Amino acid sequence: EDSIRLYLQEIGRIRLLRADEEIELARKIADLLELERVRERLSEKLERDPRDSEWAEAVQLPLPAFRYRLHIGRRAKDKMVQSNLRLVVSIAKKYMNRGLSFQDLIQEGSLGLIRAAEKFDHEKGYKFSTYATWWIRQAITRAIADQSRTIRLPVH
Amino acid sequence: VAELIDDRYRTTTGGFLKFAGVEVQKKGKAKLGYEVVQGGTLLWIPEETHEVNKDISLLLVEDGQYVEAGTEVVKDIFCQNSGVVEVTQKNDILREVVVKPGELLMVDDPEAVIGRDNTLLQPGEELLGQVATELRYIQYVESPEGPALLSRPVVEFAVPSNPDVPSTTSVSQQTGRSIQMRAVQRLPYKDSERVKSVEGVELLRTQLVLEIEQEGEQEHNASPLAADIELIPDLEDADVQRLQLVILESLVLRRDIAADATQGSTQTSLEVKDGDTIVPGSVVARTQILSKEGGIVRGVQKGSEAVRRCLVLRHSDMATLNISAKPKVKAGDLIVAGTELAPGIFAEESGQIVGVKNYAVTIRAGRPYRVSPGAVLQIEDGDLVQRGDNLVLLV
Repeated sequence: EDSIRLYLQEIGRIRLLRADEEIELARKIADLLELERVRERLSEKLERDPRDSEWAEAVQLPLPAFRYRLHIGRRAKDKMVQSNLRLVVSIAKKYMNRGLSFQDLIQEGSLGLIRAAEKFDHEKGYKFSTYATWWIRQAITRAIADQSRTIRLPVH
Repeated sequence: VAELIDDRYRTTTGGFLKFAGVEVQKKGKAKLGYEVVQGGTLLWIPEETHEVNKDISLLLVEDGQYVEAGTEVVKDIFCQNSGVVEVTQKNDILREVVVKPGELLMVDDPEAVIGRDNTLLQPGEELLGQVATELRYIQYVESPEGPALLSRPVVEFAVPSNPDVPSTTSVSQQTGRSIQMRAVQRLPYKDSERVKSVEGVELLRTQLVLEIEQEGEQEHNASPLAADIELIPDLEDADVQRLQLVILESLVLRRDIAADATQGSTQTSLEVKDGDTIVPGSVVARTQILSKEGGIVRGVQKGSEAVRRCLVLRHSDMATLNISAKPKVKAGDLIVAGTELAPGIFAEESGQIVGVKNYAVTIRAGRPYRVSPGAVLQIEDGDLVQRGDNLVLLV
């Protein structure tokens, strides 16, 4: 019932990757990302959301292949955020003693992880290790400071 | 054991070793662990090496056309290049880019050496008329976009075995115990390897391994254990360290002064002489012992003293007295005070009278502790008990 470990085991059983491997990704992720903000553009202009079909994109696509494209595009991120897992725990754990709660942290990071996980650009080459970890940290701090105190004070 | 320096057979900044002809095996260790047999023979293409995953995104630094042997910055990276440089899109991105040490070259009418290229070409062999200097690795595949041979300078290297060992006598007791020298040289890899950009300095090392051979024991027991050691002897006239490969059995004994009444005490000798095959076959120790008195020592088990039980007697330890009765009485009987014992008369003892003979008894103490049917006992006859030792219990 370690919980921390009960998750830590398992994440183990997902295995780490390398820039090249995480490059196929990057593209795919973007391929999905932008695609949606089509989906939002078409949203915002109209009916509030394409959110019908192949027209759930204004774009053209043989519809089945759309959902597919979507799947691979975002599956990359899913198969990336988790693909990382460790390191974020190496970060979050630093705040497991700072406050909140090892698990509490882990999440937070995760949140970040995401965000980074996609706001992230393999064109500048250098690995996410010098960028993903940024967003993490951020996320975190904004949690033990956003709460873990039972009287929220100006985080500033 | 010992680690040798050499800047020789070391390589400049990475490179291919298109050597010709040393011998050392796969050997388990075509790797580290080298008996580098024979070499005049080890030629290298020390190169620059810059191998990196990222996209195909940044520099057409290039081959087919070389780019700066000199200090460019490729795909947002450098080199203290020496040469003509190769990409590795193989991956829709790539992973790696190698400056190729050396002059670029210059050709066309490619059949010529593209015809006559696949070999690393030779001084004084010309180009197509154009003489050379080292066993010039020419490009096995004349440069692309047409126009250049390739000529990363090549340097070839030797070894046979072991340079001289100075005024030295590897040695042990050596009566099988074979402690002795061996210069373990060394070389990381082969023809078919291109190394990465700094030095592979090691391609001959002499570490030293100083083995301890033979499997005998009296002298040299611990085949995977009878391990070296090293002090600082020969530190006078020839202060220069010898370096002992000495190995050991340096045992102990205990106190040698732990004298005690009951405890068999302690006196003692060595046998040493410093510097002998442990002085041959060598009976070491002693421990000579007191006795809580001087008297007959029975209850003995001929041999060593794995037991802690031996008499040492006297006329009381084996008690004795006067019988005012006659030259009277008999052998060995385990008196309880006042039985028919100076016969006619009676007195104290519990235990072996051995006799009563001027009326000189021999009447020992040995206490009945009359037991019951039923014990869960402890011990024995003759087992000279130890003070308080917990003898027979009865449940």
